[PDB]
Amino acid sequence: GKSHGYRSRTRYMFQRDFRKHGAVHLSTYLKVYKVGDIVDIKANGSIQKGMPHKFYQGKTGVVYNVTKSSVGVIINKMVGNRYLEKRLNLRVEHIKHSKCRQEFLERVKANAAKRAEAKAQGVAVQLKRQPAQPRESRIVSTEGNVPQTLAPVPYETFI
Amino acid sequence: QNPMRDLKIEKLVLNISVGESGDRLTRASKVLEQLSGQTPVQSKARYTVRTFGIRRNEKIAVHVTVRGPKAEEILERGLKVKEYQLRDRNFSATGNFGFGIDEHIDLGIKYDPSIGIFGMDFYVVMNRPGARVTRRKRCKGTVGNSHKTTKEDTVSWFKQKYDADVLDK
Amino acid sequence: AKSKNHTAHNQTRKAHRNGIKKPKTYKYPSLKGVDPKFRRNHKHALHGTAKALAAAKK
Amino acid sequence: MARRPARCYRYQKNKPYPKSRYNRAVPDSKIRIYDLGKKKATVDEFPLCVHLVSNELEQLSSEALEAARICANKYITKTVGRDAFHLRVRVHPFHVLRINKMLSCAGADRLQQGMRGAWGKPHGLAARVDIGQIIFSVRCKDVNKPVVIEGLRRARYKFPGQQKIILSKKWGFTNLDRPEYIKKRDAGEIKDDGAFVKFLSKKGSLEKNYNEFPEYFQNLSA
Amino acid sequence: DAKSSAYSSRFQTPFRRRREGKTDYYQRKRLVTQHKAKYNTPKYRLVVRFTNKDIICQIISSTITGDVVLAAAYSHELPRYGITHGLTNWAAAYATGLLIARRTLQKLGLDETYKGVEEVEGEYELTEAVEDGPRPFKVFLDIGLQRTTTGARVFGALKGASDGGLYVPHSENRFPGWDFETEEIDPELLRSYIFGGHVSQYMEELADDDEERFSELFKGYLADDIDADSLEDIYTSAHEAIRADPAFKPTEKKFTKEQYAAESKKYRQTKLSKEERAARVAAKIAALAGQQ
RNA sequence: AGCUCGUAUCAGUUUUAUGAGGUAAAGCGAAUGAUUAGAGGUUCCGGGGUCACCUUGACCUAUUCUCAAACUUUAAAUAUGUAAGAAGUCCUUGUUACUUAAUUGAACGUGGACAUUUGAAUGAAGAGCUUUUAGUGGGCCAUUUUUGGUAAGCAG
RNA sequence: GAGAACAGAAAUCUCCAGUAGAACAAAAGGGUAAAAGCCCCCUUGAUUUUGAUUUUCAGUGUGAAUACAAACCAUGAAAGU
RNA sequence: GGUUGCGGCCAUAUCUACCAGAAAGCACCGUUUCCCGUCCGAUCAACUGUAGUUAAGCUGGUAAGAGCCUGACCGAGUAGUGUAGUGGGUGACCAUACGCGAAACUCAGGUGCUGCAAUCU
Repeated sequence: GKSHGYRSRTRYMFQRDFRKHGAVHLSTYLKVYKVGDIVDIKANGSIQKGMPHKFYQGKTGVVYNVTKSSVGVIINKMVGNRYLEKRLNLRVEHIKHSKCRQEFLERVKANAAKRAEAKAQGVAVQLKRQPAQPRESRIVSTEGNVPQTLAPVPYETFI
Repeated sequence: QNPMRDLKIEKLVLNISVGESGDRLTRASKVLEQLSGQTPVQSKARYTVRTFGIRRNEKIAVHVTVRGPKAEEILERGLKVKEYQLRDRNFSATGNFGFGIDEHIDLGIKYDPSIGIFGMDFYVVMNRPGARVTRRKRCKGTVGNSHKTTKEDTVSWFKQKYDADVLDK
Repeated sequence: AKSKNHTAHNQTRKAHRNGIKKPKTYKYPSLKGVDPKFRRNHKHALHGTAKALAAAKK
Repeated sequence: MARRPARCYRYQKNKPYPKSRYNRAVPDSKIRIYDLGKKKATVDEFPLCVHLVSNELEQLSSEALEAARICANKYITKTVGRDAFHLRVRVHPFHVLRINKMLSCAGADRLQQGMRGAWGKPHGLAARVDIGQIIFSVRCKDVNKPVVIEGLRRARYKFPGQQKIILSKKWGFTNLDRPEYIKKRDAGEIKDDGAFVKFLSKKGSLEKNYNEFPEYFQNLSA
Repeated sequence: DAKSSAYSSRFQTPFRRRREGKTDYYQRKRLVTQHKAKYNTPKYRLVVRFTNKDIICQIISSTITGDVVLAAAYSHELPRYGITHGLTNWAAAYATGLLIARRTLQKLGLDETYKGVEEVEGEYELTEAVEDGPRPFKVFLDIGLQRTTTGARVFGALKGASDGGLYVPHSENRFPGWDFETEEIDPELLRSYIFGGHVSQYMEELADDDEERFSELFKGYLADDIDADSLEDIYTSAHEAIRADPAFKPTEKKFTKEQYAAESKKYRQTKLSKEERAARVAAKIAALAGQQ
């Protein structure tokens, strides 16, 4: 009979990183997880209790619950024709803050500072992000940087 | 050279390997008991060998360790029949050294009745003060190259004491 | 006789015809499975909050 | 059982299937000796290095390697004697081929099921090679070059597909080009090791480097 | 010996403090982990350990960048309160427990509340919470790598912190005077050890038995010309002095910071630069090839 | 069949940032498993030959050659999770029978400021929701990945 | 590996190296070094009321497991488990 | 700036040989009445910092050191790969167009940084 057990096909998912076996460092317990923070799931092989399913490895969702030694994480799971609120009860070893919040929050603070300065001097400080616009015209000069030719080289076997 | 970089006799282990268990085992235990002033421990067989009349966990040995003045005096007493000399062999590469006497019960004490006969191995654990650095719990360090004990160091020390020589053969 | 076993063909197109839809998250989501110790604190807290606000507004 | 035509096992259709604890009941490879000729000759004795390189990506059967080795040894040896060359069969027979044993007797359709449980039993060994990989590598004195290339041309006839005779720019079986290996050997940072050489690195404990290569330090100092 | 490069390449070092053996990371994990629904409430540790000719007791809080201390005490501050010799004994442990407890309660503004017990009778008594007021300041004992045994110096500091108005959660099983034929501590034995009973009785015993040991040992006591019976008086005096002003008057720092740093530097070695390394290896290779 | 609204809580999409993976590859002077060839070195755990007598049987050290679906330090492409705000941020003070040593925090808030862009691009064809019911539940092929097989207009 | 009478390849003991090449009931995988391994002490939480959640999935059941709460406990010096 | 206590990152910290360490600190070290534990005060427990020491530990420095980490227009835009073709070839596979883009290697560099508290010629 074909096996679809809880930790099927998990030969490499829970491999502790090379030269990173043993007890995990203590910042993972010393972090704080308030409700509404969005965190990803990097399962830890060493700790057994609270292990997620292999499907949630690498996913990311908000924390809906904070517990004695664990948090409750909401993940969207694509099954059938629509997503579902999968609610995990994860020991705090297998989670860690997703830095997307950190970058978004610091961009929000910087944007608010930009809005304040525009509220004082220099309006239209271009609040939105702008993608990598095409490079505007430039002069490329030729002192010491004389154009030296490059010719295609003959095929040498080198075997 | 240095007041406390010289070798010392931490512990002398005395071993009596009894063939079987029982009254003979108790005899070895009692005799080594009055010899060392302390009760030895029973060394249960590790695995059954099937050729020695010995099954695992069958109490086939009796050994005790001695440290301090008791160890010093009992080493003197051991060598008093070893002729205060040994061989180039019997010296371990780590510094320790040993020798097995064939009898003590009438050799050093009165041969009482109901004791039988017994021979024992002396094995001197020979090193220098400061080796607690590897056996203590907190900050369990490791000794350095110089503080290590070698066979040439131990043979020099064994010349310096006991009026001893090496390579009896 | 021999009937075929499994096939994912056309299933993604079936899933994308009516379109895979988000669950439409709401303000004040369901307080299900959140810590009960926190739940009943929240209970007494909201009771008191509505009391204080309405009493202040008279 | 009669050996199958190699036209069945020409290509690298299946995954590598090596002799392991999962692939237990396997025969042994036909080819056993991989270095031939004066195999203990020092590196400078045989400067020239020639290669018989496959130009495609197929499976070379172990016994085919063995037979081509036989013929390549034969021509070169009877042309320039026993010890004018050293040949090395680079590829190795690790792939274990499978045959689905069958019965072709009278009315075997009864006693045989055909394709039910058609996992084949090990048939033999073959060596997987890709494009550009070297099959044969012969080293010899430069004057031996016509002899070794004609021997390699005779060895090529035992291999399916297209192979080529490439006169490597390297010095023997080494990983250095000829003119700059000449500089290295003259500078003296090369120590023979029975058949090959040891190279002096710019990195390493200088006492160990002095133990192995005094000649380099003397040649620089003088 | 002669470790292979593969081993030294796949060798996973333990955490530095475990490499040096100072910290037990397994127990530290559960010492610093917090009920996650207590988001930013630190788990304060009463870390009391013993380096010879010293005692080191402190209150520590766990932060991401490191452990930040609330208030600390050491042996060499006891002489201010009078305890001159035996600045690492069991009674010294209890005394510095009182000191650090009153010190941290003073720091966080809980002097009048949680006075602890003045006439300590060696009775296991956690500081009871004040009626209609804040609960007592709760800190968690951290012995460290050292073993727990009945009647240990670490648990002397346990009793000191407990009696200094600082609630530590603990049990009396390992206080001295714990029988096993009965589950009751000996309050007399505990209280007597508190004032140096295990030291004073050995004072009088050595004085009766001989004079050579009583003089070679406790020679610092012989300098003060103090017998056994004055130890309890001086400990009571030191306890009251601790209870009076645990203000932590620091040292004078004579020969101050610049002199310290420059003097340490003047004898401190330095790492030779790359040019020095290349020139010295050039000299070494030339010397080794100098027709050797 | 509609219903509630009227340009959105959106997207088989992308960018920025951020993860996650262990395939392709690469690797064995890296672990485990294989492997070809030698070079230099052993205890009275055998020299097999004169009882420590060159004397061969190992093991290690530096190498060299080729590998691995059920090996791997490393590691792509593609595919994939998330976020890119008004359901947010910031300030102050309000409830808690939770938490705190606490008049601490957590949660939920009160009041106050948040247009040029309310915070990436592109599109939005209206968006969201409910009920109900039919047929279907024998599949087939093509490029690419790939399993068994010699291979198949073969089977998966 | 080096040693110690009987005692040799294997009996017991000592020291040294030992990133784990061992052990954890049972297949394989993963994981674990002051421990998840061996020894010693104490126990029964292998208990009750349920409810929620993950996997198989129709987000049904059964099975398995996770995280709590309300109790009562065990252990520990305690956090904690 | 050194040391101690608690640590954060978890080898740029490890490992192997050699050396140095002013003051403080640490350690070794001294002794067993009680607490405590063993066969052994060796570990642990108690007491003194009293007899001394840097011998060791610890710290640090040295090594054309192994390792570890970083970087390179170093290998190499190579291998691989998404997409496309009524492209080549019989095929194995390959060349191209638009993209992404390694690893081993070669070399250069580096060998702990730091937080809180305390203390020191």
